Amino acid sequence: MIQQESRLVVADNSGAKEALCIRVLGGTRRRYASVGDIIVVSVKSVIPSSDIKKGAVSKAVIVRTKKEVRRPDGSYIRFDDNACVLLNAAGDIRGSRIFGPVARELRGTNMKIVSLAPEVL
Amino acid sequence: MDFIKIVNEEFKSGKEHPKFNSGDTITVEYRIKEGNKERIQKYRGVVIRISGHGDKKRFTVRKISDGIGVERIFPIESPFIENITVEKYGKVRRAKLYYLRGLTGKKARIKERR
Amino acid sequence: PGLLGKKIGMTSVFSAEGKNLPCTVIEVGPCVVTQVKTLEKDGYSALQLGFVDAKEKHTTKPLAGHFKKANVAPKRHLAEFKNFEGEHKLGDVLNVEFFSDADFVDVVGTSKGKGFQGVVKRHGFGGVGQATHGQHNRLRAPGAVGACSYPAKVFKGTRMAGQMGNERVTVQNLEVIKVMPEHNLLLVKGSVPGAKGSILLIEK
Amino acid sequence: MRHNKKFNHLGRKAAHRKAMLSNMAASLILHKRIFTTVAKAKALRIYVEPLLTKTKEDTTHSRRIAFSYLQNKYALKELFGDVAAKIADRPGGYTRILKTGYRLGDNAAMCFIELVDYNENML
Amino acid sequence: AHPKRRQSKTRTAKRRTHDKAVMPTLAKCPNCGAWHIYHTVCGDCGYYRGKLAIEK
RNA sequence: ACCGUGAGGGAAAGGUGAAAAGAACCUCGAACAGAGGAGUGCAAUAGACCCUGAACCCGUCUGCCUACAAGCGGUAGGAG
RNA sequence: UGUAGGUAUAAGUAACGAUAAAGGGGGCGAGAACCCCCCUCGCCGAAAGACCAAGGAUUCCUGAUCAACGCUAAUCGGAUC
RNA sequence: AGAGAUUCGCGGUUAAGGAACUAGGCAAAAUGGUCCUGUAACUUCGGGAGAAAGGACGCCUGUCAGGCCGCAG
RNA sequence: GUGGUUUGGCACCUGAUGUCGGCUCGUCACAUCCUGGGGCUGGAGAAGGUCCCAAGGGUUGGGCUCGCCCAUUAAAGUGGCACGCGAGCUGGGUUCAGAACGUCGUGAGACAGUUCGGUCUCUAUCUGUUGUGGGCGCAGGAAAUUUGCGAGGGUCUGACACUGACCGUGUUGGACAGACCCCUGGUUUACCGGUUGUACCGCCAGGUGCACCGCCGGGUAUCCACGUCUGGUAAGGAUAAGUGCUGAAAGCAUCUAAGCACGAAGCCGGCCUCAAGAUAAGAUUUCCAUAAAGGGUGGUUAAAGACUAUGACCUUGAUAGGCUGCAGGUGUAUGAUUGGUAACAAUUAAGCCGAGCAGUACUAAUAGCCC
Ligand SMILES: [K+]
Ligand SMILES: [K+]
Ligand SMILES: [K+]
Ligand SMILES: [K+]
Ligand SMILES: [K+]
Ligand SMILES: [K+]
Ligand SMILES: [K+]
Ligand SMILES: [K+]
Ligand SMILES: [K+]
Ligand SMILES: [K+]
Ligand SMILES: [K+]
Ligand SMILES: [K+]
Ligand SMILES: [Mg+2]
Ligand SMILES: [Mg+2]
Ligand SMILES: [Mg+2]
Ligand SMILES: [Mg+2]
Ligand SMILES: [Mg+2]
Ligand SMILES: [Mg+2]
Ligand SMILES: [Mg+2]
Ligand SMILES: [Mg+2]
Ligand SMILES: [Mg+2]
Ligand SMILES: [Mg+2]
Ligand SMILES: [Mg+2]
Ligand SMILES: [Mg+2]
Ligand SMILES: [Mg+2]
Ligand SMILES: [Mg+2]
Ligand SMILES: [Mg+2]
Ligand SMILES: [Mg+2]
Ligand SMILES: [Mg+2]
Ligand SMILES: [Mg+2]
Ligand SMILES: [Mg+2]
Ligand SMILES: [Mg+2]
Ligand SMILES: [Mg+2]
Ligand SMILES: [Mg+2]
Ligand SMILES: [Mg+2]
Ligand SMILES: [Mg+2]
Ligand SMILES: [Mg+2]
Ligand SMILES: [Mg+2]
Ligand SMILES: [Mg+2]
Ligand SMILES: [Mg+2]
Ligand SMILES: [Mg+2]
Ligand SMILES: [Mg+2]
Ligand SMILES: [Mg+2]
Ligand code: NA
Ligand SMILES: [Zn+2]
Repeated sequence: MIQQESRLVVADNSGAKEALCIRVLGGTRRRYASVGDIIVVSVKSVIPSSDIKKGAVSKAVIVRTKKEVRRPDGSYIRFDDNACVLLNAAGDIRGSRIFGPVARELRGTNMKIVSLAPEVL
Repeated sequence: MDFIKIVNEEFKSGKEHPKFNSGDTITVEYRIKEGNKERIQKYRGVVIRISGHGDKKRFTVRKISDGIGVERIFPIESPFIENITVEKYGKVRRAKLYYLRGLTGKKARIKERR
Repeated sequence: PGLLGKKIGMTSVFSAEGKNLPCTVIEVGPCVVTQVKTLEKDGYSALQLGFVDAKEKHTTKPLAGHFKKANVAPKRHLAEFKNFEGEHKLGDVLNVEFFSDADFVDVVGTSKGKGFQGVVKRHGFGGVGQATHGQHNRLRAPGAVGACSYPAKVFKGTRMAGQMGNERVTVQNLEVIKVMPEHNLLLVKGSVPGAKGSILLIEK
Repeated sequence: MRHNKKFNHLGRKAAHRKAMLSNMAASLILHKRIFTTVAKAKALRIYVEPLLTKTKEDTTHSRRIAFSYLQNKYALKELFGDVAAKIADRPGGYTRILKTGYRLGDNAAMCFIELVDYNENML
Repeated sequence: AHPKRRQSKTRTAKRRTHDKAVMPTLAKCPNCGAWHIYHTVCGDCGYYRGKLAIEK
């Protein structure tokens, strides 16, 4: 459950470390974003000598969330942090690596390229 | 008569499983659908909570992958559970181990029973 | 058309393709035809049905005579239904096999009663101001109820505090999961209004 | 709402209510019949009969568990002696409540609660 | 907050229409022969439902 | 009297009966609390707050009207 | 927006003045939630315990009384004699 | 004395988020004890300073070491 | 020419008609922001421009204080209602007493100015509105099941795929609303456990009181949303703007005057709830006076409830409690063996609770009195 002014961990190898959620996309008065949802973010901190600069506005897709998520098979999954991966203008990954696990929900949302992660759960 | 009990018996699903408690370390084999070829995935971790009534119970298993804690809630009656194995028995002093979230490394260990 | 029924409770089942479903169990039970109404005598066509067997200790003499005319044992709950696809005589039995071919049903019941409730719970009013920042005593207050001296009145239909719940509610298009004629049981997907033990009308 | 909430608060805080119920239980055990308001007696009937059921197992454990409710040595002695001897072989329903009238000062509905085995005219 | 007019005697009496004193529920003692409150111990003789309850 | 530290300010309140002859005694009631009698007296609905005993205001009884009806409440018609 | 006295209306309504708390058994009595005795419970305890002074002026003790006073009743009282 | 509607007074807990509230972090939350380390710019050389920032804390046994219990000393 | 929403003119109402913006709650209009239907185009398609018909429903969150900016959305419309709404809120702004700067004045002081600080009273009588009862009537007395004169609600919309498109197609979300607690998540001063200080039960053990429920960890039923199901949809009929057929007046023409086809989220319906005090008081079945024909008062109570009202049961009774078993909460009590020098650990196996379910007359539910 991510909303405006939430803070997320950036889970790729682009220089961004943390992001602040500006907007949840996909409708008037849409409050919460879950795994697989597209959001607009602002970059809050970067590692030294990074491609993207601190303060840039980008798009991202949520890959980990602390609030538990229900699957149609009656099971649930939750993580210890809220983490997202940055996207360029076209909608491709800005980076080359993914750190930590990724929800299995990312498969149907045209993020099979994200699904090349250390573990899909 | 017991209509709810009759309904539960009529729709009973899943398989028998070995006894386990909170604090035990288990491995669950879960059937997943990777496009078309159905696969089996292994999830190993510590049971931190069991709740529910009878055969409609749910149990929560916690593991740590890449320094990120993951929790999964499974129904006991789930037809997607192929097998449950109890790797080790843990000794604890409470029903729900919610204190394990704020722990890592050797501070999150659980003493084995025997 | 339809029958009477009693809500038992809720459970969860797994469908054939491994989907967890929340189910409501309804004891539909045998309903007997207590009266037949006609266009030529009443002004419309309907079947009156009685549901739960009653002893003579709890049946008034007018009701007892009404049942004796139809040659049935006294019942506790009666209700009318319309548009039956067939002919049904006085004093005959209908069971939950009536719903065997049905895919979706409508359930009519009486919701649980909340008593007197304020505008926040009854109507989702936002509340006046914040919990702090100068709040005195209007945290759960309605606010303004009118527009000064030009109407100089409160309009009819203004949303206010009052009794909430304990009223007739319909839920439509509940999918039927299973029919058990050996136990007079009907399984539907979802929730029906009312508490356990309340009487329902199940429409095909 | 109070749907399926099954004890009377009796216009008191929790500690005061528990202390009053314990005192009333001790008074009923010592003097086999006491006079009180109807609502208090109906609460006491809920409170005190599981305490009398504990005397069907004369053990140190049951004595200590009963003392946890009572905290009264004389009440405990009388209860595990003569009261227990009298209420052996009765499967519950050890008490009886009979209404009597109203008080002058507040028009409170009055009654008395007694142990059924110490009244002789009521068989 | 304030009455614009004083109320007339008629208006006051119309409101007081529903002020009444409740009649007690009295039963007769078939044996003793006196009045007592129904579902209550008859205080004259101490009997209740044919059995002695309060011993004088 | 009361009010004010003080200088000071500053009320309300008359009438049994000619004569106390001011009601022994009885009944209800825990009690004169009060009343109903008896007795005194021209009179007690003169009984102690007592001559006379108005209005506003408050009751009971009797007669007529009144639960499909809408504004200064009356006025002029008019059945029962 | 006149003065004194009496009586209304709002109305059997607001309120009965710290959320430290009460329960039972006996006594007296025409009458008891509240008065007296006993048991249990709770509150204060650098006080809400014990003293000096200012100020008050019989409120102190006992017997009768429950009209008025006591924000209820009272057989009780710092109330009346 | 009952009863345990709305609403108000005084309090308690709260998933995910964490000032997005608001004129304003108002109110609340948080910090907080003893001992040991270690403390910047600036300065009127006294200060700033308890700056900041870290660590230990229960019970048992033995001349600080070993052991034991709990989510938490 | 229209309007009265800007700046004005007039001075007719006012022993107080008492305040800008924001919040809350709305309601109305259309001069239409989006969605729906059309005429024209200097309209090839694709989007655009302009005009007509149309007001049903919708019409975001922030950094700043009319307007600018950031990110979205189908869209982020314009106005009226004492510039809607302070006996509903706030008090940032504004009329007050303190103080300071600039400017003006000899001075007291003043200002198209600026700046820091600065009490928002009232127990709802009538009417209005939301709920809920008593009486009588219909009706000689009743128990039920109903028809619907009418009233209210509901009506939103995106993306994608197949055939730079017409049309047709399906697969799915966002928001909003209703119900519900199997699931997830909250509460849970019922309940269970750990632990600090202190007091008491000679001592100890075991408890208990108090310290915010002392603190801490859990937590069933109930109540809930952050959860789960369900819904909005088409157009049945008459139509608006427009498109046509046959056709005189006016031998030609003409969508029209007699006629006939279509054609909108708009109107009346379908759907949901209320509804015969609808005094036009409707209909159908059955029973009719006294015991339990119908009730009242009463009792045991409830998933019903402010009081009422309503539901179940009242002894040939499972209504509530207790009792006996379970589902379940908590987590291994007291003691005894067993090891340790101890703090402690293992077995015996737990104990306590059980608002839920099942069984059982032990307790309480007296047909007494009144229509
Ligand atoms: K008006
Ligand atoms: K209980
Ligand atoms: K005279
Ligand atoms: K004279
Ligand atoms: K007079
Ligand atoms: K007249
Ligand atoms: K005046
Ligand atoms: K005395
Ligand atoms: K205004
Ligand atoms: K309608
Ligand atoms: K539940
Ligand atoms: K619960
Ligand atoms: Mg209710
Ligand atoms: Mg709020
Ligand atoms: Mg204030
Ligand atoms: Mg307040
Ligand atoms: Mg209370
Ligand atoms: Mg306490
Ligand atoms: Mg009244
Ligand atoms: Mg007297
Ligand atoms: Mg005279
Ligand atoms: Mg006179
Ligand atoms: Mg009429
Ligand atoms: Mg009439
Ligand atoms: Mg005046
Ligand atoms: Mg009033
Ligand atoms: Mg006052
Ligand atoms: Mg009051
Ligand atoms: Mg002196
Ligand atoms: Mg004295
Ligand atoms: Mg008095
Ligand atoms: Mg004295
Ligand atoms: Mg929270
Ligand atoms: Mg949290
Ligand atoms: Mg802000
Ligand atoms: Mg804001
Ligand atoms: Mg502060
Ligand atoms: Mg003039
Ligand atoms: Mg005036
Ligand atoms: Mg106003
Ligand atoms: Mg000044
Ligand atoms: Mg200040
Ligand atoms: Mg849960
Ligand atoms: Na139970
Ligand atoms: Zn008798």
